[PDB]
Amino acid sequence: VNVIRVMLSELFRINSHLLYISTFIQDVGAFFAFTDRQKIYDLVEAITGFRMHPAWFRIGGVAHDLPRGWDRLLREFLDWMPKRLASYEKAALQNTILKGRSQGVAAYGAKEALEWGTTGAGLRATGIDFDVRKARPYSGYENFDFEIPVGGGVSDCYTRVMLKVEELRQSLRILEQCLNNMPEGPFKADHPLTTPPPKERTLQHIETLITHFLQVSWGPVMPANESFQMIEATKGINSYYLTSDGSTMSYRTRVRTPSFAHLQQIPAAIRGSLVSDLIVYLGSIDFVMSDVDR
Amino acid sequence: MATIHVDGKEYEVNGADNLLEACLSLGLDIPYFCWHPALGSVGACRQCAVKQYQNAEDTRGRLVMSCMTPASDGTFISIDDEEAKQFRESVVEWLMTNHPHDCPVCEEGGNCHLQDMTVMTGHSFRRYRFTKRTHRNQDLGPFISHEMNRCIACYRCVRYYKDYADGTDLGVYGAHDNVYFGRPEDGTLESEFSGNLVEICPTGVFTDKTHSERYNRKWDMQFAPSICQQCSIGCNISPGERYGELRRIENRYNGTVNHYFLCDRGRFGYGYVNLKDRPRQPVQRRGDDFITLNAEQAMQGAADILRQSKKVIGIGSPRASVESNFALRELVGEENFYTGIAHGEQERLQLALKVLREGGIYTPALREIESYDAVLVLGEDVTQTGARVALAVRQAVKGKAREMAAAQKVADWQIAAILNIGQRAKHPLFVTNVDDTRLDDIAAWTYRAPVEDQARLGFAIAHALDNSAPAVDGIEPELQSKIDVIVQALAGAKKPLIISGTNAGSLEVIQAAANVAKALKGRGADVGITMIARSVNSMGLGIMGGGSLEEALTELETGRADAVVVLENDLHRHASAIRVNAALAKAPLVMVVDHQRTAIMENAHLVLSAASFAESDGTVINNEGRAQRFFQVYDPAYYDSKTVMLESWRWLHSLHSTLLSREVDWTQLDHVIDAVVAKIPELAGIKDAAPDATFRIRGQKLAREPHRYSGRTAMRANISVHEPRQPQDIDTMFTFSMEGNNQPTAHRSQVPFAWAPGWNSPQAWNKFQDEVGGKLRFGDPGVRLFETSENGLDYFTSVPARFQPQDGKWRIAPYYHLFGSDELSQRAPVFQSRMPQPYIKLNPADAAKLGVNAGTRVSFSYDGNTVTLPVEIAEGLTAGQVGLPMGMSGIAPVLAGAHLEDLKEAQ
Amino acid sequence: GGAGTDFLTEAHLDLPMEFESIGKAGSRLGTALAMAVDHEINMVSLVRNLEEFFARESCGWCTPCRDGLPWSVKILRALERGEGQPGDIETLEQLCRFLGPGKTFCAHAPGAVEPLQSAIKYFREEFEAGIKQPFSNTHLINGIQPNLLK
Amino acid sequence: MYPEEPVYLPPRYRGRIVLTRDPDGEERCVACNLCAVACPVGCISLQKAETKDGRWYPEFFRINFSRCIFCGLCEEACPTTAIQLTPDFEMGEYKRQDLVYEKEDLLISGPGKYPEYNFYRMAGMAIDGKDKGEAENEAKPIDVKSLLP
Ligand code: SF4
Ligand code: SF4
Ligand code: SF4
Ligand code: SF4
Ligand code: SF4
Ligand code: SF4
Ligand code: FES
Ligand SMILES: [Ca+2]
Ligand SMILES: [Cl-]
Repeated sequence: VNVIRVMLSELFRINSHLLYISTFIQDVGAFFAFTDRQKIYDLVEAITGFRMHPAWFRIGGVAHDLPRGWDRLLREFLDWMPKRLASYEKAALQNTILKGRSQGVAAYGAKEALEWGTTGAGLRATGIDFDVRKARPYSGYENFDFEIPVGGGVSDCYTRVMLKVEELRQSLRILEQCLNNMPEGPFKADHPLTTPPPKERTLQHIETLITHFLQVSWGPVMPANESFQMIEATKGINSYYLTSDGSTMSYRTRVRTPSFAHLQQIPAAIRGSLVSDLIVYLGSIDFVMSDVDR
Repeated sequence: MATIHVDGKEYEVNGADNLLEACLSLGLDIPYFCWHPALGSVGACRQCAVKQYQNAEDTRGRLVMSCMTPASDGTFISIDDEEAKQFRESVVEWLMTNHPHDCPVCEEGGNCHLQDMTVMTGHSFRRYRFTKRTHRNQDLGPFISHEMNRCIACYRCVRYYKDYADGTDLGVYGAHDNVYFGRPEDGTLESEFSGNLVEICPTGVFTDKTHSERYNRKWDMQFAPSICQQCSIGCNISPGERYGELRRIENRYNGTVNHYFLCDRGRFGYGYVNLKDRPRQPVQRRGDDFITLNAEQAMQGAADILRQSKKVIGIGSPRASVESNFALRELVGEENFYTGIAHGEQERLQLALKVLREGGIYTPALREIESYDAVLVLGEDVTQTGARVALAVRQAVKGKAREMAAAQKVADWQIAAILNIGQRAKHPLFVTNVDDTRLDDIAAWTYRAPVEDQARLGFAIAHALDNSAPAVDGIEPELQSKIDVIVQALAGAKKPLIISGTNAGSLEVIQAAANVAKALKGRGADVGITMIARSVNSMGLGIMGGGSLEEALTELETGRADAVVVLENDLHRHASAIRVNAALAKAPLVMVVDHQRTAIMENAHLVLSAASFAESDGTVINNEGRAQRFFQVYDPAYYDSKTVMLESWRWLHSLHSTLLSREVDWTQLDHVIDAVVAKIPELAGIKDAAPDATFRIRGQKLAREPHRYSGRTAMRANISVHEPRQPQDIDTMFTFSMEGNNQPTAHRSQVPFAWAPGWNSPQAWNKFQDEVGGKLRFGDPGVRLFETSENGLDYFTSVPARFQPQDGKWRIAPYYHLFGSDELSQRAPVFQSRMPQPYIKLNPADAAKLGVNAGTRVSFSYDGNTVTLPVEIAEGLTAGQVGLPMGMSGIAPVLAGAHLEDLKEAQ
Repeated sequence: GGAGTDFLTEAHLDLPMEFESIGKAGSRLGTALAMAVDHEINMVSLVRNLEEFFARESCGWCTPCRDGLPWSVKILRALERGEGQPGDIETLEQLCRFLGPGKTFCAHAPGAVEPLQSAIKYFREEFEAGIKQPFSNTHLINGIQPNLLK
Repeated sequence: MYPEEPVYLPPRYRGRIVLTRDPDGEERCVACNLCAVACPVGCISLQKAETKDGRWYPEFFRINFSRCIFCGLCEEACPTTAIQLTPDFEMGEYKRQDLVYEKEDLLISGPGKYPEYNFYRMAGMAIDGKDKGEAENEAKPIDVKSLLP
């Protein structure tokens, strides 16, 4: 489950970065995401049955097991991106228009990143090496060999985009280890509170049928406690502060999203610049208003 | 009382309790099945296992059963001990070995204690690979369904049906793992309290067939705290609705009234609410043309005729609420308001009230009845009129065993021991009726005699207990000997209980009971008096008062009254149909406000579509004088927008406003309640019966729907894909939604339904009570309107003369049926089979004299009408008396005490 | 001394027939009417017979004895038919501990597991020969990939 | 391209929801209301009904596809493999009221993605065809009046 949940996450991490890098380059400079993004969606669709909103992960595992043939699709994608990525960086590296319009725009250092809660490429561009996947390992990420792209002290529009390109290469590396080291065993935990329980047993065993009935009806009863898990998302550190009062529904679901903080730093980072600079900055910040407003 | 140590934490508990009861009452969760807060502890399923240590230094304790272990001081137990957890999971696994895979198709799914415990024990993996035992099911009648495959052998049904309800048709058969729980043969369960099995059984072996027809899961039910309307006991119920139809009636725990048990009439007699012939919109009769009007049009037009009416009289009903009856009284004037009851019935009801309100003797609550040590029932067939009181009398009779066991220092929860120590020993019980009663099995003596002779016995017992009491003449030496046994039993009792009522049809039987109770009070005894009425708000109408139906008819007959507004009353159950129909035909305007299609509606000029208890909110007063409020369960116009079924008080209040201001006023319930408390000081407690509509829990309204209610965006999609607006409630503190509060710790007393995380079964009431089996944590709902008076009434000196058979005349003796005597319950379709076939009962000798045998149809004339009925032979019935099923359509309850004339073989 | 007593070996034949001596040996004196088992008798089939009796003589009051003993009989019958699956002996041992004194309502089951626990203690090899098949309580539902527990 | 060139949808594609039938041709639905409660939008409404034999079935089954998010929580919740999301994406309509499908627009004539599963062969509740003791891993009823000890 750890490796499956990492694999799906890195597929979507690439998908989001591709779109972000493509859009920035299209507007600021002069990298077709559609084609590469479709290949990812095809694997995700084969595994989840859906594209943008998989809703596959479950409390204790993933809704189903990997579909037979997933390895073939993944290998094909891991043999197509290598070259496509080479084209993505070359552009940014040699697009003088991009470099000229992006370098030294909306620049901020470590102090500004820390005071405004900036996380992700922005924080790393300031030179602070803080990636939750390495700082606070989760989902068995500690079992993967990858490097965190870090900047040199200045978080400008160009440095932010360049780190996102270097992240794609590291994500492809994790996806290769997932493909060659996919463990054999359960896709759902063997815990009384795994929801829903393995369907094959639910369809043939009364004890598992009873557990399923209640978990899909009144809901899974979570004992009273407070939990918190922060993860390195596609746009920065995203966390879920959950509070249970011992019921089948949350008493409080706090979702800390990186985009909300990145939009509050804009006034301090763009003051004194021109509107043209603001539009480039807005692009360099990988952000979606759904993450900001929730 | 005692200090226990559970999992290290220290707790103060009652040493007289068992660890299960104690820990459950502390909020600690221990799985269980065989134990029930009312059936005691037996130690069968072995599920409540807890590790017990001898001291604080013991590290190797023993697995004991919390239900069979005293909560003694210095007790060290652990529920989270690994061995205890493993054993508790193993017990569930053993029960799952032979358990059917029928969750999706069983009616306990989502309300099953077994499902709740499987999950609580954390057993989700099956290791058993062998075959599962199967059992063939049986027919148990029209109310309960059988599915023995889903059994776990906890023995709860047999312990409740036979050791608590004293039934004789349920039993345990077979041995080892082939134990079977059911009837000795296929047939209808005969216990009037058989329905409680559906909530007692922790699985789905016993289910409710009345619901199975239109079954829905508990999470999809809209529930509201309501009071049962089938008799005068006033049991708290939780009616549930889905798709605009009352689906099921469940028990609402009232630690002061019905606690955990209802009776079959209230649990399965609600189908009348789902009848499709019920009025739904206001309709006006123009000659032979019927016009459906709207609320506004109906009010304006009616007020126009009423404004030009010489005298508008109003007839109320014991079925209607206090607010509804009061609204009619204000609309027509107290001088023109008449209780739709016969003169005699009103006299008896008022006499019963005077005894309870001015007799100086305490009237016990339903649960308090189980604590008296001697009971005398004078003329009241409780089992068929106030069934829940009969169940309470049964528990009271079982007190001797409990007293005997306490002398041997046996714990109160050890039922098995108490029963063995007791044997056939019981507290004295004496019942009087015109014939056999269902309480004859536990009664020391049953006096079968005419109502007059039954009363003479009461006056006699009173004279023997106090010579100052009026003496009776003509008591034969044989009876005197029997009277002495009753006198010594009541005299020897420390807490005697006298029970009478208005169902006997005699004022003397109520006066006799008052004399006996006064006699025992004079001898310094904790005497109790209980009076059984006939309907949900009989006592409420009695307190309000008014003219009789006969007087109301006379007004219409002299022509002095031109308009009659009848409220929820058929009038044919209280007066002759010929007289009522003729009187209603001489009235220029006849308006009927009822929620059921009655006969008088046929010739009514206007019929207002009133709401039933399910679609209305109001206050009813029980036999003990407790004012209890019922709340609307669902909005009748949610699915069908055309429906205009409004509460009777709202209809009448708006009409009164349109009559005085030509403007409609649909007021809130609280305003009407405030009017009643101001105008009638006697009905003042009704204000404290329940909080107002402004009551909130931390800002939240109380909720009616469970938090997992489904279909919100699809239930009405057929009518319109556009979801309707949540029906709004301005009358109560309940929301017609899930956006409210139903916490087990909410500082309230009105609980719509019982649900707690991990407890989806009726066992969830345990989390809403101060102590399991006790009272609601923040008090039980309901207020007694009157307290025991400082002074009592003088002895009644009117002893009747002995009954004498008269050639030609045949005294009508009152036979009541739990299934058939009530008006609304008889309308329910599922009751048709349970209801008795029409009959007349005759003394064997009288039948021989009339040369008729069992089955012979006999013709007789009452109100100038020849009726034919099959003859049944009743040996207990005295000669000169005929038996008729009171309340059964045709036989009006008023016939009690009347006389038949030309009784002869038909054809 | 009885079908409900724990089996002892030839080494225990030199022990006096007293309540304390047999108890320390690991059994109970019982009725003092002993029974001798020869080498030509299979312990699994013998205990299966004992359990079939103890299981059907149950009155059905408490779950441990009513639903636990019948399980053991099925496992023992499978073992004697060579259809035993891994985990059978462990279930038998768990039953012996969870059907012991204090757990059941009376001592019918506590004494019913006495012969079973002893036979597994001194003659486990006989119970092991029974397990010859792989464990499986689930069939393969087409369309649903199974959770492969390792 | 579309619509001339059809689109390959994977077998697990979460699209138009259909009600399926058992290998015996009977509807696999038992009207337990698990899919409905498990539904996060509340776009499923059904009512239980029973055949004279005792077989549970949906008297009516309504799915508002105007609110449906095609998440598959309902298909994951069936204990009977009746409700299934099929690989179909073309459900555009002119009036929203026509996005409210009934059993006539949901019950197909086959088993769907699950080819051979009958809950009624696992249940212990007797129906026409399966009597007490005729289900899987189920022993035949033993009468309490049997003479065998
Ligand atoms: S009794 Fe409870 S556990 Fe058994 S099939 Fe019915 S709902 Fe499921
Ligand atoms: S029928 Fe119900 S109450 Fe009776 S033994 Fe079975 S599970 Fe217990
Ligand atoms: S005793 Fe009376 S109030 Fe109680 S449930 Fe029966 S009919 Fe209803
Ligand atoms: S151990 Fe005793 S009480 Fe329990 S089932 Fe066996 S014989 Fe009955
Ligand atoms: S579709 Fe499945 S989950 Fe929904 S009611 Fe039918 S059987 Fe139950
Ligand atoms: S796919 Fe999701 S939204 Fe649609 S009916 Fe099923 S559970 Fe509800
Ligand atoms: S609840 Fe205690 S033994 Fe069953
Ligand atoms: Ca209302
Ligand atoms: Cl007499």
